[PDB]
Amino acid sequence: TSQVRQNYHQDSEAAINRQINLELYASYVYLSMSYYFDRDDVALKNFAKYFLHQSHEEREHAEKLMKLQNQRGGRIFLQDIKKPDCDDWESGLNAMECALHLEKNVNQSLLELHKLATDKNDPHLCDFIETHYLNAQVKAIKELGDHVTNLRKMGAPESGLAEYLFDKHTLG
Amino acid sequence: TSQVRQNYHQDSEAAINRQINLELYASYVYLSMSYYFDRDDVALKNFAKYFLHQSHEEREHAEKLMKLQNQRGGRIFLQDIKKPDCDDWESGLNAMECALHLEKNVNQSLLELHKLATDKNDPHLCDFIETHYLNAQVKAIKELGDHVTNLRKMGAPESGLAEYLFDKHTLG
Amino acid sequence: TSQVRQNYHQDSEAAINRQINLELYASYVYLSMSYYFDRDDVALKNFAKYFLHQSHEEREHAEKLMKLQNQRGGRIFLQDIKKPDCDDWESGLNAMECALHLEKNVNQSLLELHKLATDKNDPHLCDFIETHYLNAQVKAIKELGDHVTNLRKMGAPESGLAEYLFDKHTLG
Amino acid sequence: TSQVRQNYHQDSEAAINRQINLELYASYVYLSMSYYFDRDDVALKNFAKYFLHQSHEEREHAEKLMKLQNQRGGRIFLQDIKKPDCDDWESGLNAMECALHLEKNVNQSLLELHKLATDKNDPHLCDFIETHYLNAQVKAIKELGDHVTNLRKMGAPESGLAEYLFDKHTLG
Ligand SMILES: [Mg+2]
Ligand SMILES: [Mg+2]
Ligand SMILES: [Mg+2]
Ligand SMILES: [Mg+2]
Ligand SMILES: [Mg+2]
Ligand SMILES: [Mg+2]
Ligand SMILES: [Mg+2]
Ligand SMILES: [Mg+2]
Ligand SMILES: [Mg+2]
Ligand SMILES: [Mg+2]
Ligand SMILES: [Mg+2]
Ligand SMILES: [Mg+2]
Ligand SMILES: [Mg+2]
Ligand SMILES: [Mg+2]
Ligand SMILES: [Mg+2]
Ligand SMILES: [Mg+2]
Ligand SMILES: [Mg+2]
Ligand SMILES: [Mg+2]
Ligand SMILES: [Mg+2]
Ligand SMILES: [Mg+2]
Ligand SMILES: [Mg+2]
Ligand SMILES: [Mg+2]
Ligand SMILES: [Mg+2]
Ligand SMILES: [Mg+2]
Ligand SMILES: [Mg+2]
Ligand SMILES: [Mg+2]
Ligand SMILES: [Mg+2]
Ligand SMILES: [Mg+2]
Ligand SMILES: [Mg+2]
Repeated sequence: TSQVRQNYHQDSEAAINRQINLELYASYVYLSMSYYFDRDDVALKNFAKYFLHQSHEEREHAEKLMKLQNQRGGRIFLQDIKKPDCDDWESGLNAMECALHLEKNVNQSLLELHKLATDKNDPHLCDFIETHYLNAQVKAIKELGDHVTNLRKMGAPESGLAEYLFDKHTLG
Repeated sequence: TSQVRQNYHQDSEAAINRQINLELYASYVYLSMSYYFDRDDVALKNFAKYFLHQSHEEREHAEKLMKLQNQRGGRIFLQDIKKPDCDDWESGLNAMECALHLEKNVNQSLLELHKLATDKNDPHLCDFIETHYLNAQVKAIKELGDHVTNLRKMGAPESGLAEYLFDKHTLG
Repeated sequence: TSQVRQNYHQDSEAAINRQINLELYASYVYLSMSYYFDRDDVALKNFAKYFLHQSHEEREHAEKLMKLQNQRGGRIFLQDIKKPDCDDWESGLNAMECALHLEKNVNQSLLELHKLATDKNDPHLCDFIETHYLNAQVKAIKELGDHVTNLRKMGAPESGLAEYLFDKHTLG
Repeated sequence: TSQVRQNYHQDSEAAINRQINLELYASYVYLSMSYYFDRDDVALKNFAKYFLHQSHEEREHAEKLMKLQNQRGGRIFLQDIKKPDCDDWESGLNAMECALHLEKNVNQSLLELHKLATDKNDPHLCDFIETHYLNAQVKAIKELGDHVTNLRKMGAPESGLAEYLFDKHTLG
């Protein structure tokens, strides 16, 4: 048993490992989305940049959880990072909707993680989740919601013009 | 025979002269396209600027091949530069599609040139083509492909609005 | 078929997708190694920093291959990123030896990729591999070899002092 | 009763006074450790500096709790600050191990304090503990764990060389 470990339940340790995998998975989804918009037959460079940045952010979220695992004296256990559900993301709007769904899924995982930390009376872990993750998710979800709304109102995905102009004005 | 010449096949020499002509021809095509968009009844100033820059770049590509010819001890032999196939380029989209076709043609000529250089075991010439031309063509072809895609998705050439907005957002 | 595609064999396309997966896998291995040295019972902070940087570099290598795939008009197809072979990397020396083995494996994959590109007479792809990958691998392999040598000569892995001092002088 | 007091249980008030004493006690332990390494027959100047800084930090932690007591309308009640358990700390490693034990003890007191604040439904006090103390303890405990690990691996306390080099490379 680790010399630093204190008030850190084995269940929380495992949950943090699961969250690490989910963060890496989200990174992979955004990476895939990014390069979809880099295709010569899609060619929306700011969608590509937007999702690539989101991908790098998710890798940062994973790293911070790996740091936390070690901080508390838990042991990191990695699993395969699953390929994203889709190869062809269809359109700017569809990618945004998939991103919204991903972020809400990640948020639900974090809320379950927080419930466990609360159940195990781990206020350090509760504070960690709240501080670094919960509002970050709420902000990300609000942003994607805003984006989906604008694309829909502008006439996407039918209007190729709409996705083009959104790429320039919102993501540019 | 030139005091500098070494491992430079007469076939490669002739192929380099042919490539020089093709580069000058591409310069001429882009020059013609440029001023088409400068017409008062077309009036897309950023299309005009975009193609003029492309025209100057092609002249640079020709000059570098003339430099190479002399570097290797070959002798430059120039031919007439043919006028472009078209006087009226129709629309922004059509010009972009013609540019894409030109660049793919130039690329095929360069790949044939590379095949010959390989056949004649001329690694200096192979490296020259690879370094200065091959990725330049791949980048140019990708860019034009991206442009054609956006114009099509935006509704060109029917939508005069589409070509106008593309002129401002992508080429501006 | 892609409007930009030219001289790009389907076999090369698939090989590039396989290489993308391998680059992401290498990123994952280095990420795992990094946090191993961040454990309170290992606690070599410069080993951790060194491998984390290597991990980020591998993600850059993957992204550039995804860019290339689109540049040539191929289509990206992602697969699961396998977890690294090891959870516990044992020691600084052992991690370095595993890194050396990984880089030599990645190098062999790149040489096979180059052989295919040569077989299919794709000089753009040959140049791409040579320019961005081949010397990078040779440099990485030489560096890891140097590191393994120093750690061995210093008395690792038995000498805890040796790994400590190497962490400070070579990786610091 | 204080004009500012609101939702502040008498039990929490007393617990905060106990925590103030513990913070001052920790300050005293680190002060004693510091000057042990300043002895002419120990003479590790960076161990001395490291612990002196830790001592000043603990005094800051005590002051912030005294501030909090007044903020909430509680009344500060001070008790004797007990001398540290040891006069002679034996070695760099032993001092680090004693520091680790102290910080884990202080952490347990803070977790008990948080449990009480939770029991009394005092979210301001919960947030105060989480914000200013809980992660600070986790970080301190991780650091000391790392230090103990390195000293052990380097051969301390038998190796006088090990403590000397650690003093220079880690604490310098
Ligand atoms: Mg998992
Ligand atoms: Mg984000
Ligand atoms: Mg995340
Ligand atoms: Mg599957
Ligand atoms: Mg999806
Ligand atoms: Mg709370
Ligand atoms: Mg909080
Ligand atoms: Mg916050
Ligand atoms: Mg504007
Ligand atoms: Mg000719
Ligand atoms: Mg050009
Ligand atoms: Mg040219
Ligand atoms: Mg004629
Ligand atoms: Mg034409
Ligand atoms: Mg190059
Ligand atoms: Mg507009
Ligand atoms: Mg694969
Ligand atoms: Mg590297
Ligand atoms: Mg690599
Ligand atoms: Mg497996
Ligand atoms: Mg391995
Ligand atoms: Mg090079
Ligand atoms: Mg007391
Ligand atoms: Mg401290
Ligand atoms: Mg304290
Ligand atoms: Mg006493
Ligand atoms: Mg003690
Ligand atoms: Mg905090
Ligand atoms: Mg030194």
